[PDB]
Amino acid sequence: MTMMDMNFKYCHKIMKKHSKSFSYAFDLLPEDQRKAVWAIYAVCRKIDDSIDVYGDIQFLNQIKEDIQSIEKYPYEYHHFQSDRRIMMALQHVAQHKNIAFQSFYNLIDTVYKDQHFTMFETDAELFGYCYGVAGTVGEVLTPILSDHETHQTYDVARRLGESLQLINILRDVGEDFENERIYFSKQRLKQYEVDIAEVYQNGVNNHYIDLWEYYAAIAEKDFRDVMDQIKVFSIEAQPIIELAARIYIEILDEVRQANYTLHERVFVEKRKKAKLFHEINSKY
Ligand SMILES: O[C@]1(c2ccc(-c3ccccc3)cc2)CN2CCC1CC2
Repeated sequence: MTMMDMNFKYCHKIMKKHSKSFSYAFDLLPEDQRKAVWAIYAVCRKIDDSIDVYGDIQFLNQIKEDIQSIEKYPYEYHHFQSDRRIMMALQHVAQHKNIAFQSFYNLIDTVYKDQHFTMFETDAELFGYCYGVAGTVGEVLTPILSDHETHQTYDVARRLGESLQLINILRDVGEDFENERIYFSKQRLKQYEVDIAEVYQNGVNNHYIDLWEYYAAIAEKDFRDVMDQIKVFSIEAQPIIELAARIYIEILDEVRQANYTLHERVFVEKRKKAKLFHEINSKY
């Protein structure tokens, strides 16, 4: 292994550790593309996990400064302040591909603001959060997953990212509540007569299920609109993106099967991921 191979292998480790779903699908990309995905994904994870290193913004600021150095001087040698392996890999990618730097900065800004989290008043605020933490990730991946990007390409990738974040929220209601976070909006909770603390204590009820299903219907519609526009992506990436999206959306059925439990994290087992691969592979 070369030094740079070592950097990418580490990025792969971070991706596979965090998400078996996205690693299962994106590891099927041609080598140069999967490596680029690993690096971008790893940067986004490090940003997501940054505050708890010390308990403050120090590491996040270092990551931002590193990315800024890459943007301004992609062909110069940098003494990176954050995680050198990840930044070396990102810089390698940036030397070869268009990186939407402002999308990283939007992600970083969203993570900083999350320090001062208060519940979202409206769904518009929740969806703004989904953009910041996940639509941004779609935007940064866009040039890796398409041959000739247009506004449409970014729009579809951004929509997919946001759909996936809403699925993540729908899987994690219980664990998020334990961590003093509720992502359903105050308006929708009031409309549906749902109190998450009360449901965590007492179990689901029809009010909670109707609320959960309200958001699930949004994620599902967005998913279908993405599939309908899958041809924005490169021929090689199309079945891979369909696989990633389908593996993730299968989580919704897993929640339903587990009676919407707030007390464990449901999952799509590897064998079911493979079943989805076969169903897609046969279609392509
Ligand atoms: O990191 C996320 C992600 C967001 C977006 C894409 C994407 C993949 C391909 C095309 C467009 C978007 C992948 C992963 C954001 N969030 C929910 C799911 C995972 C984990 C936390």
